[PDB]
Amino acid sequence: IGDRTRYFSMWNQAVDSYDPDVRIIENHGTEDELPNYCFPLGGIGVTDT
Amino acid sequence: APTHDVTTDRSQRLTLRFIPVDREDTAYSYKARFTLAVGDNRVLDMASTYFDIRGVLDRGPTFKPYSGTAYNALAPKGAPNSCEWEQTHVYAQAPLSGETITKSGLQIGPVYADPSYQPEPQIGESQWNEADANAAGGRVLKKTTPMKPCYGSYARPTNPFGGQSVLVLPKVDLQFFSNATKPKVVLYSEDVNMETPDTHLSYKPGKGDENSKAMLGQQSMPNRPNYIAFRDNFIGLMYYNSTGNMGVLAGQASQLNAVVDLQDRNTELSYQLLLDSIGDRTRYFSMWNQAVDSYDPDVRIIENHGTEDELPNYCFPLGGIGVTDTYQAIKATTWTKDETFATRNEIGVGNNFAMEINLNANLWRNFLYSNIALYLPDKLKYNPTNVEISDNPNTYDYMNKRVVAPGLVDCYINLGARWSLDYMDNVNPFNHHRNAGLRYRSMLLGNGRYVPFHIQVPQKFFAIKNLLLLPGSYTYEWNFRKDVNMVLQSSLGNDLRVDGASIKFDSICLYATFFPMAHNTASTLEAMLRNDTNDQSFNDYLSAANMLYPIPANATNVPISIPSRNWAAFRGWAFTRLKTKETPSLGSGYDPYYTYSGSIPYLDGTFYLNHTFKKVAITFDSSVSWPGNDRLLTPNEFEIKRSVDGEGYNVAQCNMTKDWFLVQMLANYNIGYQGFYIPESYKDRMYSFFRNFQPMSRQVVD
Amino acid sequence: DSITQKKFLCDRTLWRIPFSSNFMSMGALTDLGQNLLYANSAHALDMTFEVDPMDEPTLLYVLFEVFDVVRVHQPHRGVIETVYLRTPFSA
Amino acid sequence: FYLNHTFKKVAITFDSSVSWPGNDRLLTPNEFEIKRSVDGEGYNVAQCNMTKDWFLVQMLANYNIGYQGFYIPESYKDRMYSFFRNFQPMSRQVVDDTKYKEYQQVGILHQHNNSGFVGYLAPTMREGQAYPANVPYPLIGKTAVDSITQKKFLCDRTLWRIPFSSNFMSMGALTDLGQNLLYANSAHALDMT
Amino acid sequence: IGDRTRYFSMWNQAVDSYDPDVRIIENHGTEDELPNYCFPLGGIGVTDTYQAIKATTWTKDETFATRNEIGVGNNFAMEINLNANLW
Amino acid sequence: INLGARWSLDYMDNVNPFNHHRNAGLRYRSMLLGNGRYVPFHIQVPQKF
Amino acid sequence: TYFDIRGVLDRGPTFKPYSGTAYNALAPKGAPNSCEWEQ
Repeated sequence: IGDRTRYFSMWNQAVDSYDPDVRIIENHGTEDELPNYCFPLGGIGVTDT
Repeated sequence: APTHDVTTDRSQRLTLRFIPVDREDTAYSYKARFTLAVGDNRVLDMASTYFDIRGVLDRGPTFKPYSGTAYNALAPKGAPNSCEWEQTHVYAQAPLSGETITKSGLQIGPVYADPSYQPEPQIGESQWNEADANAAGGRVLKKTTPMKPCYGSYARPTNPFGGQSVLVLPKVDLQFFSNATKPKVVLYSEDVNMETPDTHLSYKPGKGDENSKAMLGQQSMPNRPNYIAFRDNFIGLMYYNSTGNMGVLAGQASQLNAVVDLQDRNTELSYQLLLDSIGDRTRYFSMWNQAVDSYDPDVRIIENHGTEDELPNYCFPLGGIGVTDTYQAIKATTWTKDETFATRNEIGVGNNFAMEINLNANLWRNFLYSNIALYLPDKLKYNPTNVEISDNPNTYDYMNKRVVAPGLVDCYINLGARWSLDYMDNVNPFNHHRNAGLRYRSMLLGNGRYVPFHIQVPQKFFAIKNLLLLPGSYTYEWNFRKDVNMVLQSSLGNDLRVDGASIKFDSICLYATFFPMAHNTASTLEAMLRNDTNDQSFNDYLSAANMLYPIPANATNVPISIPSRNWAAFRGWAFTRLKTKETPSLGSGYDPYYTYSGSIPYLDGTFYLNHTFKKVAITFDSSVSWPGNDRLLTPNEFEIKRSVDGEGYNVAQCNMTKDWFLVQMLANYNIGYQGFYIPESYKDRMYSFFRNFQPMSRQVVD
Repeated sequence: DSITQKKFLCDRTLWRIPFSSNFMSMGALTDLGQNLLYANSAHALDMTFEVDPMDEPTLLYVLFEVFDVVRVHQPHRGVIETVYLRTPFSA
Repeated sequence: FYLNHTFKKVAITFDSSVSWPGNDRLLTPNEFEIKRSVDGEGYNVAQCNMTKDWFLVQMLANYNIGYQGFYIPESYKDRMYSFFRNFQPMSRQVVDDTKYKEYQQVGILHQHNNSGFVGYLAPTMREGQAYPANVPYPLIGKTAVDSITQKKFLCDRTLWRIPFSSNFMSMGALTDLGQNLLYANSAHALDMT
Repeated sequence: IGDRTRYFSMWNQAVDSYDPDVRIIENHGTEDELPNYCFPLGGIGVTDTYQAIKATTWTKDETFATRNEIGVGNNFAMEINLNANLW
Repeated sequence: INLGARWSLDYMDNVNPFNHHRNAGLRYRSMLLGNGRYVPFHIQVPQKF
Repeated sequence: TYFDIRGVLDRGPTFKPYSGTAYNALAPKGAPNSCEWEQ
């Protein structure tokens, strides 16, 4: 008689559910085409006089 | 529930299975013939029949159901594996700390390392603060094994312990090193069956694949994803609207074929639109491979609101400090060394050692490159250096190796605007790895190139798809395609005939389910239905004569002439534009010049060139302008969009005209003469005007 | 100094021009489709489309909306007779 | 509920002899076969190991869909604990370890991928050295290994249903078979397997 | 009389709203169970020069270069908590 | 902050939540004009009385 | 019916339709450019 996706605190009405992407893994990999780096706070690092 | 005249109490199967009476597999088509028997006191709703097919499919080597690599994905893209080369030089790592080293190798614990699998590359020291090892060990690749970047590197194991050495059998030779010239390091060198199945080089020092010091800097890059699967609603599998390959439905007694088709009709598109009119096409149903082609809206139209990088992000030393120095404790004006403390104490002064990275800017940039940059028109790309690349641009190798500059679609692109790149408006948005329908349909088959399949295919022809067939025997025959570019779909759209895809149909049956209707009731229904007065009748949903007119490159004016004819009952016109490369020639059983496998708008409804129309003029008897009567603001023709030269007559904050907006709202929802408002969502379906109308604006330097 | 550009996108739909005196849907068999002017005599039709140029061959896909019907008759066991009618633009 | 995929079949008998529903209704008349092993792909549907019989029965029992085509039921009738909403067919390929000659069975202890960059057998500090990965076997590309296909389905939070209706359809709370004199004027024993 | 979640440019019809996760914070933490690291572009970092030697009495191996870069122990690494930072 | 709780900061309850960069309507309406400060505009305004 | 209006708008210098910067966003926030100075 209703939509159980909506919650109502009065009756502690909040249906048990699970993340569908956890129950059934869909592994399409990662979009890691580009390299990612971290750099020296000064922007250069090793320098000489 | 009613207790009489509904169901039969006699023995009767609910589902019947028919074996082909005749099969005829040819060069590019499969022909199956069945004798569809409808017994006495029974009725059959053709909607409950379908062709059950089993066969084998090889998606080919260009099939890649994922982004990234499955091998050492975490390795820096330019980092090499421990290797050697002639100039014999070495560049390696010895992560396993040992007790001592003798001619017998590294002393693991008097047990030495078994050279076939020990030391194991994935085992090193357990803490960040380890004491320099007096003796270490590790593996290394012989100069006879081609150098490849760790990232993407793979070598099948040759022994149950993970060893990858090439069998002869395991040939592992020990090499000792030092700075008493006692050995301090030992490397178990070996050759391995080196592979890089899902990656290609993004940078190669020079020509020729000879191992060298320079080759240590090669950079690897993951290959482009390429989902390959059957089409939405099994489009293409069955011949429709093709005279030389017409289907057959005839009474074994009437002989006449009840199926009469025309190359002029479009049964696949008709089904696509029928389906969306009676249901919610966002839901998937594996049985019919029902998973509509779609695209990520944030990819089609870029909304660049920047990144929330207000806070700096850093990575730190595993010890938390980094550079430290030794100090001695002292006690008090005169200070003396404190003997209660060690003499050498590590203490770091100032803040710790740190590197900095902008996580959100990187994440955003990676999104732009992978989803838009790589999909830019080929004219914006260039050939790689020191890397072979195919001659065929319809090839995966070509599309995978052509390099694109990230700067073309960098994170500062049209900042603050909701705008689709002009270069992308005319690019089929459904041939993309983020097309959910195609991805689902691809994963429905599996994650491998070799797939034995079993599918159920529906009958889409309007004349018989909902027909209630009465008792009698009929010949039911239909033709199926074998052309991979038609039966299969790839997100990249490469030529699957050239790129090794193939399919074979092993068996095909026909299933039919009969409501177990009470026999006295079935008999009565039959008698009534055999009356011409109670003849059944249907209409094709799309209900239209389909015509394709060529538009040569760079042409702008397209006139069409329809010879004098009768127009009684004419309902109207509907239209779009298609790419010739994405429109097979159905005027034959096989199109030799068809070298594309992406979505086929003509058949599936993935239209995307509607913005390229400027205007349309309609005339009857070369004089009478329709609709005329001074109805429109520009009475002699339908103006779809006007250039900045005529902003006045435009609407909704875009270049579309008031006339056109009005006509489309009326035509689709009867909205217009009493105000403009968003139509009820039940009437504003997936292929409707409003739902898809996307006005945009942006500013550029004058 | 800047310049403004406006455009729109409208994927997966078909441009429509109904043969209705007021462009509204008031029935499958349109009012103009019933006009004696288009019944008692034939006419020629000319259409001219102006489109943005594309540096590659393309196709203008025009859908002439009509009635594509069939009436099925099953007078005796094992017999199916069909009458097809498509108008205008009859087979 | 989350164990509905673990059922293979169900046989129903009245008075230790009369098989229900019998009458040669199902493709495998003597029992309700929920799923069949690769040995009987023929009678399976929707690209998974579920049988045509079972799919038909559940569609009829839940939505009266089946005798005039298969299609997605109206969402108002396909609720949270309904069959279709929860039906999840799946497939995957794995190396054929009896047809692929080069096959080697390597346990987790000796598997290495991202060695030198990840912890060993645990979520701890990285260790080891960079090296060609030895897993997983590639199922794509030119060197794709021989593979075997596995099909299955998941169907959580629902209940398998077998309505006591002559045609499995819902034609009223008080079913037609529930009103049959055969089940009214005399008692019967029931056996289920 | 309508669904105000849909936009219509003609009347600038796009209701003012806010991210519910901003108005009411739901802090369930971060899934940072695994450590995240960044590594040297070469994959090793600090290495030292070594000479090859051949066998109780070891002599320098002339078939190998005199200076060979080999790193002992695990590679050089920095650590970062990606999910805590993102949050 | 308030780990494990679903709670709005007390300091924020009386702060207009719609004056924010994550207000979708305002962001859309802003991008409808463009991404620049200088904008020639053309609009249609309805009668509400 | 409706009023069709055309005009010009200057959102001003405080208008910023985005988060972050459009310039060298990837540079450490404290890293300088190659520069020189007197001392």
